[PDB]
Amino acid sequence: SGAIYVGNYRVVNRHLATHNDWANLVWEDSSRDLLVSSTTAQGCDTIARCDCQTGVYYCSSRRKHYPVSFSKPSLIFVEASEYYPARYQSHLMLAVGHSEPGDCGGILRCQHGVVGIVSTGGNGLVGFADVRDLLWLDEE
Ligand SMILES: CSc1cscc1CC(=O)N1CC(C(N)=O)C1
Ligand SMILES: [Zn+2]
Repeated sequence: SGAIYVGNYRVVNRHLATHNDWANLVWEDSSRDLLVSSTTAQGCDTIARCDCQTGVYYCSSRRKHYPVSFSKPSLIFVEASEYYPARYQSHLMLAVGHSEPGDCGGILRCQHGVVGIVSTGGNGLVGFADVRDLLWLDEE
């Protein structure tokens, strides 16, 4: 589990969105595994606006933050989990790192701010849904 809190937005994995998220929906995209809902309180996270390929992510199944090198956001075919079939997920970045299903939620960050959240993985992989192209998260 986990979310990004920027401005009056809450960014979560679409497959972990709650009823309150769907009832206060701003935007969702199943191909990216992302959903954004509105919040009453302002958040403290800042979104990175950069092309970093190195950063650090949080792994809840190890209670640890790991430094990683990650690929550029791309269209990557994903093994069908409990929420999606085998499929192509867009705007996904891969890195070598431990992950288990509950880890969806964990932030990947660089020196500029939040880069994305954990979304897919396995066998020492972990995939992050990028958010750096969602410029509207910084306004309104
Ligand atoms: C970090 S996800 C992961 C680590 S080991 C196996 C998995 C894969 C998994 O169970 N999925 C991916 C997620 C989705 N986006 O639907 C649900
Ligand atoms: Zn950066």
